[PDB]
Formats: sequence, structure tokens, C-alpha cells
Amino acid sequence: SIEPFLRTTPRPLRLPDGPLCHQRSKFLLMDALKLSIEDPSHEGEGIPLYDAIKCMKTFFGWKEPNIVKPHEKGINPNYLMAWKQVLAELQDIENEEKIPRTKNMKRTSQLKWALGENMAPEKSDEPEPRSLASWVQNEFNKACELTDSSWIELDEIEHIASMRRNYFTAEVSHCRATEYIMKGVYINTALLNASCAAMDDFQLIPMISKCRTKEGRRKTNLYGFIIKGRSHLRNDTDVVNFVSMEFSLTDPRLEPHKWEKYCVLEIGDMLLRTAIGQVSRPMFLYVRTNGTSKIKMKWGMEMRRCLLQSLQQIESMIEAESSVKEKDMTKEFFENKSETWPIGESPRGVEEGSIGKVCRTLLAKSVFNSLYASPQLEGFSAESRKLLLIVQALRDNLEPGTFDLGGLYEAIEECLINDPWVLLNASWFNSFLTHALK
Amino acid sequence: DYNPYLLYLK
Repeated sequence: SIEPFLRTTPRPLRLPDGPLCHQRSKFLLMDALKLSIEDPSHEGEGIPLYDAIKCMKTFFGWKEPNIVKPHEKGINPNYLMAWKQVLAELQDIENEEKIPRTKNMKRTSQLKWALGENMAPEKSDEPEPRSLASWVQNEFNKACELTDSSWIELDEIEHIASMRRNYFTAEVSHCRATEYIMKGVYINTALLNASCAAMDDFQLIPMISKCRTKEGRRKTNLYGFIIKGRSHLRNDTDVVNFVSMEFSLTDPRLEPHKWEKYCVLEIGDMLLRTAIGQVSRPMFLYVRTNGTSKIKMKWGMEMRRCLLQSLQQIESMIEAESSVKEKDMTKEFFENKSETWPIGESPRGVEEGSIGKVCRTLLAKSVFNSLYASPQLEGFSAESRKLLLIVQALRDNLEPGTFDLGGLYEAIEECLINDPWVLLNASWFNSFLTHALK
Repeated sequence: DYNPYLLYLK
């Protein structure tokens, strides 16, 4: 071997300095708030706008809306007028005997500003470097956590595979990341179908999900509304602009950097339980202009793929330790809950976790790869894998070739600009690296 | 804090 002082120790990835990064998801994640109704037995899927109105009637604290956090780069009265127009159009729907399957809105000056002007019938890019904000890790943690509700539905009614899918499903059915899959499937289905069927119209689209309570009873959830803009989507890259209007209890003043793209309205008073007792807290509406494409909407409609792809990664882990002990450990892993995995960290060091925590962490990572999909992620993922293989080989005292390590770091650090998800993944790599070559 | 890259330590 070469003298120890000549051996190359991989340095940390360098993250760029700059203003804290902002939320760029297509919908709210940890900050969402659901207005919900309990579905009739044998219901099925209702008329979305009928479910939307029923969900809104379960809230008793509606009040005159006001701007409480301006969008710095927006015309804030247009956001306030847009919300008042959604309420006026829902009232017009309520006043008709028959609730329609879709609703075309009046193309007012406020919506034209937010979405764009009429056009004749046919014959991410943000460049500045941003620093990693604490909210990204916090979002990821919330995605890994369990909800009171089940998000995966049973089907119509080989020992290993069946037992594995069932063990995995039991661990992730209540997982917040599973809520994000079903929320994403529903809204991308509604937006793509509307984009194809009503190319010129501004359609009012409820943001809906369904789940089952602890009591096995069916719930319909309303997160808010999207207004679709003009949608002549010829190629799969063509952008449809939309306005998102999303319920929340989050005070936007806590993390102003997170909410740079949004106008926040105060729309209601919510009665909340606290240790001391009952308190009135504001219900907010998070409003922004955003955009998506046929290909992104198709990916969103496919988000149940995250469940198969994360099950695959768990299967491989049970396969490796089933070889060594020459006895398939499936039952023992999910049953014993005695075997642990390094899955978390604190200032105190690495935190070991149950197989359940591993199932939910890998699902959350797959789902965040989909919600925050980007070219920078594809580059970071390919190049970072090459570095991880060198670190594993060094950790095992194998002396891998380091002569081109310089060119590998350049290719990875090229991907670290301003994407909140890629910057978190880079930070995660750094933490692993400090523990790997201790 | 959950960090899936830590799985590579085991």
C-alpha cells in the first residue's frame, strides 16, 4: 500500500451560500388542512364540486377574507378577488338543482392576470443559488410519520411475496407519504382530464382525497381548489398555468423564506384544542400561481409506483440477510422488531430504527423524488451513487482508485444550486460521510 | 431527523 499520508480521504460536498430556499411543491405538504365529510356506505366517487361544498359546510367559522401576507412579486388584490370569485361561483353552483361534473369560471381581469389572456385557436428555471432551509428536513420527517387514517384500499376478494407485500402495506398504509401519493394521483388526474377536455376554459377543480378512519369508515377530504389556465397541451412539455388556493393553520410569518411565492389570506376562525383548553386560531388560504405539463401530470397519476419501488428496496434488504442466515427472516423482521437499522440522526449521533421506520423512510424518499422531481436530482443521483461506492470500499479497507475523485466531485457539486430536495440529499450524504469514515 | 443514506452504514 502507499504511505497512509498519501491516501485520499473524500471531503464533504460543498453546498452553495445564498438566501434560504422557498417551497416549490405543486401543493402543500405538512402545512395542508383538510375539511372532511364521512362518506355514505357503498358511496363510490361523488361529484367533486358537490363533495367540495359538503366539506366546506363542516367548517363553522368562515369570515370576510383579508390579505395577511402579501406576495412580494404579485398584484395581491387579484388573489383576494380570485378567492371571492371562487366563493361566488360555488354559491351559483349551490343555487342550481343539478351539480355539474365540471365548472368553467368567468374569465375576470384577476384570473386573466394570474393565468393569461385569450389566444386564437391553433390552425425550476430560477437561476440564483439558495441555501438549505430547515423546512426541507422537517417536511421529510412529517412524510415519514403515521396519520390516524388509512390511505391504501384493499383489492377484490407465493407465501414469501404475499407476506412481504402485506407486512410492507401494514407499515405504510397510514404513512403521511401515502397521503401525498393519493392526493397527487387525484389532483393530477383532474388537472390532466380538464387540460385535455376544456383547453380554453378556466375550470374550478376541487383538491380531494379519500381515506378510512381508525373505525374503517370512509372519509372525503377537501384541501382547497385549483383554477386551471389555458391548456393547449400539444407536446408533453407544454406548460398549463394554474392558481392553487389551499387551506392551512400554518402562520406564514414563522418561515417567510418558505412562502416567497405565495399570497396568504385569512379566511376563517378555527376552534382548536390546546393543553390549556379551547382557543380561536386563524384558518389561512395559501394562494400561488404555478405550472405543470402533460409529462409531470402523467407522473403524478402514476405516484402509486412509489409503493412498488420502495417495496422493491425492502425486498432486496430481506433477500441479503436471508442469504447469510440461510433462513428467510421476513416474519422475524416485521414480527420480532428486535433487528434495527441506522435510519435517523441527532446531535447525539446515529439513531437505530424498526423495519417499519425503514419502510416509511424509503417510501417518503421515493415520494419526495416524485413531488420534487428535477434534472438536478437525476444528475445528483447518478453521480452521488459513484461516490457512495468509493466510500463503502474505503470503509471496508479495500483501497479503491481515487485519482479521478476530483472530476466526480465537480459533476456532483454542479447539481447543487437552489433545489430544496437536492440540497437536502447533499446534506444527508455529508452526514453519512462523517459517520462512514469516522 | 430521518436520513435514508444512513442505511448504507449497516
